[PDB]
Amino acid sequence: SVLTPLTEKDYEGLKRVLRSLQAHKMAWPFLEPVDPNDAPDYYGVIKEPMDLATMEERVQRRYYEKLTEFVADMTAIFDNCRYYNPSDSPFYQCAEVLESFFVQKLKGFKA
Amino acid sequence: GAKRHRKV
Repeated sequence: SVLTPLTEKDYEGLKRVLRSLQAHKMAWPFLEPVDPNDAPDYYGVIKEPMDLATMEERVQRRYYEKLTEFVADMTAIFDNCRYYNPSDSPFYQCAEVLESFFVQKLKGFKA
Repeated sequence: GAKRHRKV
């Protein structure tokens, strides 16, 4: 079922997934919230920002009820980056690579 | 590259 909440042990597996992403060589743009010194109009454009540090805090605080909610935050990190950045940018590239890695790791967690 | 919002 997808309505089934995460258990305490499931939370250790999500942490492993989140940490595998933070260790990936293409994760550099997403480790921390976008710095306005690097992208002065970013928060004028992206109204629902997310980053890997924010997800880590939310995993530590047990913010997520269901795996679908965790997946929604993750997918926003990538969809925001493609919405903001042009398709030929290094950022957009990181988002394509890291999203496929996340799908491979998410299939592993689900079964 | 520096981050800037796409226009196309």
